[PDB]
Parts: sequence; structure tokens; C-alpha cells
Amino acid sequence: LTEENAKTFLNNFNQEAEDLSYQSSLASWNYNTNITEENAQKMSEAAAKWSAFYEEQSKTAQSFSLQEIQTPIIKRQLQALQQSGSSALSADKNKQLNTILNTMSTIYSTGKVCNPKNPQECLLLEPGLDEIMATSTDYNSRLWAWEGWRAEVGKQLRPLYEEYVVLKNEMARANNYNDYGDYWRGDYEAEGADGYNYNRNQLIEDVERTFAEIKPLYEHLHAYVRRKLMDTYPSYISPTGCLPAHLLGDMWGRFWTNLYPLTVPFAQKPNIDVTDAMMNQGWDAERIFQEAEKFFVSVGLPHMTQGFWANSMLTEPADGRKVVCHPTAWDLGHGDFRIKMCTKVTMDNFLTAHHEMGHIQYDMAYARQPFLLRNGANEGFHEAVGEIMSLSAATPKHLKSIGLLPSDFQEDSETEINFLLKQALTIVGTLPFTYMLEKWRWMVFRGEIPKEQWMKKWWEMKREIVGVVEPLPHDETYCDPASLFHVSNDYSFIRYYTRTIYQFQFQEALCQAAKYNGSLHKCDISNSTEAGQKLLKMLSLGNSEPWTKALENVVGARNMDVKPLLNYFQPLFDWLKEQNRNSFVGWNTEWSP
Amino acid sequence: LTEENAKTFLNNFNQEAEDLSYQSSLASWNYNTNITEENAQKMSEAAAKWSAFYEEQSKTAQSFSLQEIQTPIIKRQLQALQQSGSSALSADKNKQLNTILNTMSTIYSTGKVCNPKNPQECLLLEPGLDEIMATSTDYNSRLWAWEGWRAEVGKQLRPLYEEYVVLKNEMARANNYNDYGDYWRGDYEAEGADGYNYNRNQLIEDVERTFAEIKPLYEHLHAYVRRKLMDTYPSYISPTGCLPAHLLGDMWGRFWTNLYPLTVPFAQKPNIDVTDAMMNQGWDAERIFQEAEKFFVSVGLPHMTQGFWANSMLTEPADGRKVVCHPTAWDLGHGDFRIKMCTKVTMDNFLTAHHEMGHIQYDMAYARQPFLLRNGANEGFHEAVGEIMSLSAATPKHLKSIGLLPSDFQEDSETEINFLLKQALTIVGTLPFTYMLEKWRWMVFRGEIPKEQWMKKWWEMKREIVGVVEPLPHDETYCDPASLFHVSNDYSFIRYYTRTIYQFQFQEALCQAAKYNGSLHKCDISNSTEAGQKLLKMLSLGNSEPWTKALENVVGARNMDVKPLLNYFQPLFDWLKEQNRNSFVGWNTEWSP
Amino acid sequence: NYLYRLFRKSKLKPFERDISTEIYQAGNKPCNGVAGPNCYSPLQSYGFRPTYGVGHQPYRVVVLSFELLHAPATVCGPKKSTNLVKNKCVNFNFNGLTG
Ligand SMILES: *[C@@H]1O[C@H](CO)[C@@H](O[C@@H]2O[C@H](CO)[C@@H](O[C@@H]3O[C@H](CO)[C@@H](O)[C@H](O)[C@@H]3O)[C@H](O)[C@H]2NC(C)=O)[C@H](O)[C@H]1NC(C)=O
Ligand SMILES: *[C@@H]1O[C@H](CO)[C@@H](O[C@@H]2O[C@H](CO)[C@@H](O[C@@H]3O[C@H](CO)[C@@H](O)[C@H](O)[C@@H]3O)[C@H](O)[C@H]2NC(C)=O)[C@H](O)[C@H]1NC(C)=O
Ligand SMILES: *[C@@H]1O[C@H](CO)[C@@H](O[C@@H]2O[C@H](CO)[C@@H](O)[C@H](O)[C@H]2NC(C)=O)[C@H](O)[C@H]1NC(C)=O
Ligand SMILES: *[C@@H]1O[C@H](CO)[C@@H](O[C@@H]2O[C@H](CO)[C@@H](O)[C@H](O)[C@H]2NC(C)=O)[C@H](O)[C@H]1NC(C)=O
Repeated sequence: LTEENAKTFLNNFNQEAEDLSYQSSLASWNYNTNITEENAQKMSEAAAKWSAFYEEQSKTAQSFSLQEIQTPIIKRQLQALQQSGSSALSADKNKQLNTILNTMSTIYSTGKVCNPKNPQECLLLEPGLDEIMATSTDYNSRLWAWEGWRAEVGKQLRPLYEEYVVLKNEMARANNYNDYGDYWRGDYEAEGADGYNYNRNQLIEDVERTFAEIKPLYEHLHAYVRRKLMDTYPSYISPTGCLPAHLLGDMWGRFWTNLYPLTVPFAQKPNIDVTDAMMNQGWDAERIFQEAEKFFVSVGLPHMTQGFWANSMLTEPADGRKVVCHPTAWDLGHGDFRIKMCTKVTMDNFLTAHHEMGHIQYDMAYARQPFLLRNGANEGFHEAVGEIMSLSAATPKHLKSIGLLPSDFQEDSETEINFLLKQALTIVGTLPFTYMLEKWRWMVFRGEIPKEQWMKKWWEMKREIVGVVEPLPHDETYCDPASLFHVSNDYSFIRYYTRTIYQFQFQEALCQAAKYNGSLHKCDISNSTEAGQKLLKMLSLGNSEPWTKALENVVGARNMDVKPLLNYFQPLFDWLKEQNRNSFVGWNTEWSP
Repeated sequence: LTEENAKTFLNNFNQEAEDLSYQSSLASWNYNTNITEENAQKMSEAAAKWSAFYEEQSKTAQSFSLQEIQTPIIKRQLQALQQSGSSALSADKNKQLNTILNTMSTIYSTGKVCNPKNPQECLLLEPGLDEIMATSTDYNSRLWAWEGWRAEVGKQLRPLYEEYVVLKNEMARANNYNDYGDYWRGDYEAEGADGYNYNRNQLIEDVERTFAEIKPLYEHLHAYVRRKLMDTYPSYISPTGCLPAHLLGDMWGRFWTNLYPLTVPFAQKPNIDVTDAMMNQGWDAERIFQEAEKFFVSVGLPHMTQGFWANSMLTEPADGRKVVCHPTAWDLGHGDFRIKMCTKVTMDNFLTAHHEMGHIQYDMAYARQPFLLRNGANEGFHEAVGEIMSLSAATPKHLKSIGLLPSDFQEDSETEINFLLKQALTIVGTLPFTYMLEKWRWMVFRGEIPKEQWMKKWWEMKREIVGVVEPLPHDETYCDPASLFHVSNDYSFIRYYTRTIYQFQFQEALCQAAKYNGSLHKCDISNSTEAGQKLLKMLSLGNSEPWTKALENVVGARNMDVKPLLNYFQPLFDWLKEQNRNSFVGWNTEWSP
Repeated sequence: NYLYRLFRKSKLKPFERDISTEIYQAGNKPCNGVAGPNCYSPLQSYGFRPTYGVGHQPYRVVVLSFELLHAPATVCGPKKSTNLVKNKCVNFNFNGLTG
């Protein structure tokens, strides 16, 4: 029978796959920790063999018909295996798409904007332009950096995007998807028992529904930020107008976190930073991970493996091997879990360690599941589980409990307000940009936006949704979205929006589980074993079950809810309402200085 | 899971509901037996609490979705609970509809027609006009009573009906029904396993199909009644014409039972009445109920409860408490079964006692079932089960067996013929009136009949279906149907037609079960335990199963059949055919004097 | 004043009593200890009334459970005094001593 044949095929596949995947992951780890040409070539062969085996199994797997398979776990495993991805197209088309992707990656990596009338001062984005966006207060210098990078990247990348969209559309249609946007929205598709069914088309409306609720808080935040920037820039920002694109503290306006010194509520009150306390007590990276482990055992999740301590790098090696600065959590397979982080003794690294350990715990929980189902329920869940631990770690109660913060510390309202505003600038601010960018990409892939009117649509939506106006008029020869890293390198962007909703929903569910009686932002989930079990039920599942079922398992709801997000920011929202009474909340679409 | 949640919700509901329903039923019983202001107010509070609880549970029950419920009993219970009825409309519309219903009820109760040229002689329908319709032989007095009540009621009630139809249509549409007629036809809808499915639309065609078979017997009866009335009224009735509306022995022509002295086949032969025999032997109401109990135990149904004997009233109390004359069988709940009847020592009361005891036995059998399913399969079944016992009790074999009728009694053909004619006048005669009235109401609710042509349609159908002509022409300002009690007080009328079909079908099935070898009208089901079990299988079910399944359980058919009705009246039908040979059978639509 | 448990998570073991009044959670959402939709208080009331049918009238039940253990049995039925006859040859049973 077909189902038994599929079960035997999956049984053979899991044993062969786990070994090949471990070899590929180990080679990738060996390159990442010890960067060299030989480790890179070894990684290349390991990845090539693993990819070739995966495609060969996928081609055999496609012969099976899903109609006569009744058991959901086997059907889900076959669905995961049967995703051809880029292999659906012909060799010529696949090679052309790969060439376009590689040239886009190299051109973005090597992007150059240079000073007019000062030829020697030519700046790359990664070493210096980002520093200019984060720190510089000069209007003209920011205008130059934004316009120059926009002009060079957009003019070079506009044809490449024009054929990139067509090739992605062909690949998606070849894979029985309406457009590339539908292919991205497929990741959230869940097929399951009645009432757990989720559709790709549904996701857009769900995002819009969440956005409408988020919109008053964003509008109040935008008005407050606009007033503070107006204080910083006296005549270049209008009271009723949108914010200029180059004054948002980032190259693209993705994060508003760099506007915090300009937009601080209380300059006099210090931050909750505990780096100096770590310096005084002689803390090190090993202690940081041990404290994170203590938190995870205290909440009731299992202890870290011996292999994790033995094989991971938690410090810069300083023995002559090049390393990647970025913290990454690796699930190599066969019970091997590692973290690559160059940990300095700071509060931010401590939170990052909690986030990466959360990733490792998430990976560890679903190790029991079969190989194809050893993944997150969706892209958002994996980031969200780390983010909730990062939220819990940063609370003043947690810092006092572990002795980082003094026992006699007084928590006034003002520190809560400025901390919440910083969290909003990092977290709330990114959401309109994420929604607008994803909506633009989906409509471009769909063809709802006409080909020759792309720029004209995008700024309008930025005027409509983000409430940010262009500093200078841009015609259609520009490709203004393509300057972002995620779009130029073919990465989905809706995961951050889903991550943001899931993070607060999970945090409220755990706090209700832990019987916390106070404000959500002050909540700590330490020493609440029932909350750990409630979380662990979702963590064990992986993607074996529909993501709606996992969401119901933690929060009791089957869809995205932003009521926890509003609940988290409620004191800040009240404060923003209190201080915006004189001012006008909202923006006008037409360009105002 | 949804099904488990529904099961727990139903389990909580049954325990709360049974107690509240018992309190409401007990308060209603206390008012009915002991009429006073305080018992009425207590009944009002008990009904208010029960109704409020029922609506609150119904609103919670509507949240459940029936698609994911597989088990039929839980789905049927939820279906019964989810019927909002009149609560679907807004408060203003519901209040207006309630006001219209209350004013209609009070105006019908207080309806007044008064003698022209004799002002002092003003007559209500309930004390005296009905007596005039039953007994008076004068053509002019009957014409006055019919026309005067028709004029007063129709002129007052025509606007009230005009908005009543619209409000009922709004309520039915609010409950996902096409019209109010479909809402009434919903009661016969059965959803179940294949081949037991019954639809609302099907019912109309089924009624028409039954009617066509009934139509020759009705035509022969109409011709015989017309000839006898012609003997009574020499020049006012035409041989080929329809009967006058006011000569049918009733106010509306609903029952032809009052025409029996005029239309008696054999005046010389006495009736089968045994009242004098009861008087001679000193029988009382307690003995009448005991004999009924003896019949029920003999057929194999269970004995009456001790509570039934202790709490019921079977006699006029005569201690100063007002009572309702009408016999009613009460299922209070929690195994409490009572009968309120002011029983006089007569044959009619004896048959009525058998009918009410049949109702109590029907209520007792389905007590095992859950609270929402403790009802009849449909409206017709509950009346039919009592009616079959009434049919069996009245037979000469049953009267001889219990000593009411002498052992040496001779049953000649003539007594069978006159008794069958009386049964036909009560039972066969009502069927065209019932079908025509229900068809008119259904078409009016549907909108098939135009709003300004209502009266013109109704008389035509009475000419077409009933074969009864109006004495005087009526324009559209009249509302001639509304004079009837059931239509003015929002009561379904098709139940009598279904009751009539079911009663004969059940009687034939029990007689075949009991191996009776004679004519159906003479059949007695006494001392046939197998027939009692066959009946009891239907009685135990209640409405847990589709009514078609219960009908198959008793008669072996899944639909209404009038072949038992023809079989019951077959000697009478042969006699009517024998005596109508000279006369013309049938009526002419055009008005003939 | 007479109550019964209608809802419990698991069946009772023999000779076990549960006095908990905790709200029975039939649904995924936490009850939070306040009655709410899909959350029902376990203990229901037996609303006894004199006019109820025989099936539903209150009945008092006493269950007698007899157990034997390795310890000497100290609950036994009544001992018959009978009567004492003297000066004749009679079979005597005095406190379990026979002759
Ligand atoms: C979660 O549970 C652990 C264990 O119960 C908590 O650690 C405990 O924290 C308290 C207060 O910070 C400690 O009490 C005091 O500790 C100091 C330093 O040793 C001592 O000088 C005092 O006399 C007093 O004992 C307690 O020792 C400590 N226990 C352990 C095993 O570390 C932790 O605070 C809890 N976290 C939360 C957020 O509730
Ligand atoms: C159903 O069954 C019962 C019991 O088998 C029948 O009652 C019986 O009826 C017969 C004839 O009426 C009685 O026979 C005679 O009774 C009188 C008065 O006692 C006596 O003087 C005669 O010598 C003769 O015995 C019989 O006693 C009576 N039995 C009982 C227990 O009441 C009943 O007639 C049956 N009904 C039908 C419709 O078949
Ligand atoms: C970093 O990588 C280099 C090369 O990939 C490692 O050097 C190798 O060490 C093994 C074991 O002693 C030798 O067999 C190889 O011949 C060496 N390769 C070369 C090119 O000399 C080096 O050991 C790695 N360092 C760490 C800390 O893992
Ligand atoms: C009929 O009803 C009245 C009142 O509804 C009953 O009278 C009550 O009797 C009880 C007990 O004897 C007294 O406690 C009340 O005070 C009485 N009320 C009044 C207004 O008199 C009467 O007993 C009932 N009769 C029957 C036969 O049930």
C-alpha cells in the first residue's frame, strides 16, 4: 500500500539524511569557527552532497500521491520533502536566477557611495555609512548618505529586480503557486483537523487586522518622535507632515532604536544597564551562560548538554583563527547543540545569550520528532521563543534576584517609561516598515502594482502606512526597496512581524501561567515550572502539528493577537496619550516640509 | 475538542434545566388547579427565570459549530437548544410583534357581535355564538352570526394581520428560513442517516399526495351531507353547488360533527353510548382512570406512578378554587406525571381519560432520554398516540369486555355505518379545511398570493378544495381566515392533518401486530403485549431519532400513508358509493344557490 | 444541602473521596478559578422535592465493608447466654472450652 511504502521510504530517509545533515552542519561549523580556504571547500563538498541527496530523495518522494495518505505526520513529512524550491525551473533559467542572486549579493556587499568634491573619502555601507545613520545629527550629511546609496543601488539594481521578479514568478508558478508572494505565504499554511486550517490568502487579511489595532499606538509614537525630531531639527520637519526618510536613525528606517538619545523621555534618569556591575564582580562569558542555564532549569526546561559546554565557543579564540562576530545557534543533529557567540561581558550580550540558549532549547525539545519535522512551527516561532527569554532576562526583578542589581533598588515610573519607549522604538517602529515592505513585495509579485509605476506606489504607501515621506522626489529609474539587505538577498520579511506578535502573546500566556499579578513589562517567568511545561508542550511538537494548534497550546488562541502587545505597552501608551494632547496625532499624505 | 465541550455543556445544562423546568411546570400546575393572583405572579416569575436561563444557554450554544460534531444525539440536542425563535429580532420589532399578538389574543377573547334591531342581545363567541352554530337550524340566524362575526373580526384584524405577516417574515428570515411557513415546516425536518432524510419542501407535496387519495371519500361524504342538508334546507342549497359556509355545524366549518342529527343514516338505531350503564353501576372518575390503567397494563405498557394518583385532580374540587375545564396531561419533570381533568361520568370523558393517559404514557417512555430530547418526534405524534388509545377504548369489544356493554349485544351493520359516519364527520371533514387553511397561510407567507388579492384567492381555494362557497361576497377589506382561533393566536394547523394520518397508520400497524382478522374500525389492541412492545419502541425514542425512523418502527413505512384511513372508512365508503348513484358527486366552482 | 460531583478529571479509585471544589476545566483556555464559558463548577445540587418520581426521590445508603487483617479479629456477632443446668451430664461449652 502507498502509505506503508511512504513510511518505509521515510524510515530509510531519516537514517541517511541525519548523517549527511550532520556532516554538512559540522563542516559549516568548522568553517564558521576556523575561517580558511580548506574548511570552505570541505563545507562546499558537504553541502553539495547533502543537496544532491536531498534533491534525489525529493524526486523519488514526488512519485507518491498525497490523496491516499491518511496519517497527518507522514503527510506533513512528505509535504516537507516534496518542496522542490528552485529546482523546478529548467537549467538555463535556474542558472540565470542563480547568477542574478550572486551578482546582487556581491554588489550589495561591495556597495560604494563616495563624497562629492572629496574623492578620497569613499564609504562602504557596512564599516561607516551605518555609523553615520546611527550617530550623525547633521541633516545634510544624512541626506547625502541616504540619497547617494539610494541612487547607486537603485540605478544598478532596477533591471536586475525587473528580471528577478519574472524568474521568481516562473519558479513559483512551476511549483503550483500563484506568485512568489504566495510561495512565501506558503510557509504559514497549515493543513490539519477542522478549525485548524490556515490558508495563504488569509495571512494578508490577518496582518491587516492586526495592523489596524497597532495603528493608534504607532500614531502616538510617531507624533512624539516627530515632536522630538522637530526639537532636534527646527525648520526641516513640519508638525502635520510625515517624517523625513533619512532622520529615522537607520539607513532604511527599519529600526528607530538609534533615535533614543534624541527622543529620551527623562534624560536625567540613567538606564538599567548592569555592565559595570558585571565588571566589578568579575563575571565572564561562562558565568553568563551558566546564569542563563540556571534560569532555564528554574523555569523547568532541561539542563544544557555536556557536549554544548565542551564544543561551543563562548569567547573570541585569539589563537589566529578568523571568526564570525554574529551570534548563531547551531543544531548540528544527533543531539549536538552548539552556540557560536563572541561574548563580551555586557548586558546586551547577556540578553543575546538568553536568546540563543532559547533557540538551543527549542531545537533540543523537538529532537524526538522525525528529521523532516525537526523545525519550528513557522519562521516566527523560532525567533519568538528566544525573544521571550530575552524579555524575561532584562527585567529588574531578574537582575535583582541574581545579584546584578542591588537589593535596595527603587523602580520609579520614569525608568519604566523610558525603557518601554526604547522597546517601542526597536519593536513597535519596525512593524509599519515590515508590513509596508511585505505588502509591496506581495503586490509586485502578484502584478497588482503596474510595472512602470513601482516607485510611485511605494512612496504613497510609505506616506499612507509608515507615515514617512521621501526627502527628494524619486522617479521610476530608482529601485528604492532594493537597497535593503533582505530584499536583495531573497529573504522573507514577514517573519519579524509574526515574531513580534508571537513574542508578546507567548509572554502574556506564560505570565498568566505563572500567576503574575502586575504589569506585563515587569513580569519574570523564573521559578514557574507550570509555565515551563506549558511552553514545553509547544516546544516538543516542532512542526509535527499545525502552528495554530501550537499557538492554541500556549495562548489558547488560533490566530495572531496584538492585545498582548498593547497590554505590554499600556503605561507607555497612556503616557504618550497624556503628552500628545496639544499636538496633532497623525500625518498628512501630501509632502510637508 | 468541540464535541467534548458540547457534551460537557449539555451535561451541565440538563441538570440545571430539569430543576428550573420542574419549578416552572409546578408553578403552572399550581396556577391551573388553584387560580388566583398570587399563583399567577409566582408562575410569571418561574416562567421568566426559566425563559431567561433558556435564552442564555441558547446564546452560549450558538457559539458551537455543528460541522465538526459527528454524533447525532449531541447534534440534535444542540439543534433543539439553538432555536432562538422570536428572540432573533431586535427589541423594538420583538416588542411590536408581542404587542400585536397580545392585542389579537385579547380582541379574539372579547369578540362581540350584537343583534340588529335588538340592542340588548349582544353575544360573545364563547358562551353563545358557538351554541348557535352547533344547534340552531334557522338559516337567517346562522347567516347573521357568521356574517357579523366575520365582519367585526375581519375589519378589526386585517391591518394587524398585514403587519403580523411582515414581522413573522422578518423573524423567520432572521432565523435563516425563507418565510414563516418554512419556519413552521421546519418542525417536520429530519436530518439523519441515508434514506431517513426529510425536507421542509417535501412536506407540501406529501400533503397534496395524501389529499388526492382522500379526495374521493371526501367528495362522497360532501355529496351525502349536501343531500341531507338539502332535505333540511329545501331551496337554499343547490344539488351541483358547494355547501354554504354557515351550514356546516361550526363557526368556521372546521368540524362537521354537529351535522350528525341532520345527517344520521339510521335515526331508529340508538347510539353506542354507555353513560347510563356507568350511572347504574355507580362508576366514578377514579374507576374510569383505573379501567384506563387496566387497558394500558393489559396492552403491556407500564403501570401509572404512585405520584400520579396522589397529586392529580380527576374531579371538580368544589372547595372554592377555580380550575380550567380543559383536560391537560402534565409532564412536570423528574418523574412527575399528572393529569388535570374535571372528569364527569360520561363516555366522552372516558375516551378523554384514555387519550390523556396515552399522553402521560408517551411522556413516561422517553423520560430516560436527555432533557432536550424529551419531546414527541413531531407535533402530530404526541396527539396521535393518545388518539389511538381513544379509538381502541370506544370499540364495542372493549365495552363488552369490561362489562359496560351487555354480553349478548348484537353488532348490526347499521350501527357500524352510523358510527363510522360520525367519525368521518369529526375526522374526514376537518382535513380539507386544514389543508386549505395551511396552504393559504404558507402561500401568504411565501408571497405567492398577492397582498391585495388575499380574499379573492381564499374563497376560490375553498371552492376548489373544501367545496364550500361563501354565502355573501367578501371584498379584500375582510380578513376571513383570522376569525379562527389558531391563526389569530399564532398556532400551527398542519398538526391535525398529520395527526389524522398517523392515528390510522398506528392503529393498522398495532392491529396487524395483534393479529386482528376483522374490519379495522372494530379492532381492539387489548391483551396484545407484542403490539405494546412494538408501540413502546417508538414511545421510548422520543425525538432522539428522526420521525421517519419512528414511523418505520411502527408501520414499516417512512412517509405519510392514507391507505389505513381508507381502510378504516371502507364500509362507510362502500355505503356512500351505494347511496350516491342517483346523485352527482362533486361540486361546481361557480356560485350556485 | 445534598451535593454530588458531576465533573472530575479522572475516575475515582475504590474507597476514595475528593473534597475539592476546583472549577472543572473542559477547555484549552485556563478557567482562572472564576466560573466562565466551558468552565463548570464540579459539585451540583440534588434539588430534592416531595413530589418527585420514585426514581428521583432521596434514598439513604449505608455501605458496610468488612475487612480481615493479620491482627486478631475484634468485631464478632452476639454470643448466646443460653442457660445453665447443673447436677446432670450436659455437654458444656465455656468460653470455647468444650467437653
Ligand atoms: C528562584 O529560586 C531561587 C531558589 O529559591 C532563588 O534564589 C534565592 O534568592 C534569595 C534572594 O535573592 C536568596 O536568599 C538570600 O541569599 C543571600 C546570598 O546567599 C543570603 O546572604 C541571604 O541570607 C538569603 O539566603 C537565596 O539564598 C537564593 N537561593 C539559591 C538556592 O540561590 C531566586 O531568587 C528565585 N528567583 C526568583 C525570580 O524568584
Ligand atoms: C383481556 O384479558 C382479561 C383477563 O384474561 C379479560 O378479563 C376477563 O374477561 C372475561 C370475560 O369478560 C371474564 O370471564 C367471566 O368473568 C365473570 C365475572 O367474574 C364470571 O362470572 C364468568 O364466569 C367468567 O369468568 C374473566 O373473569 C376476566 N378476567 C379477569 C382477570 O378480569 C379481558 O376480557 C380481556 N380483554 C379482551 C378485549 O380480550
Ligand atoms: C584551524 O584550521 C587549520 C586548517 O583547517 C587546522 O590545522 C590543521 O590541524 C590538523 C590537526 O593537527 C592537521 O592534520 C592539518 O594538517 C592542519 N592543517 C594545516 C593547513 O596546517 C587547525 O588545527 C585549526 N585550528 C583549530 C583550533 O581547530
Ligand atoms: C389555593 O391557593 C391559596 C393561595 O394561593 C392557598 O392559601 C394558602 O395556604 C397556605 C397553607 O395553608 C398559607 O400559608 C397561605 O397563607 C395561604 N394563602 C392565602 C392567600 O390564603 C390555598 O391553601 C390553596 N388551596 C389548595 C387546595 O391548594
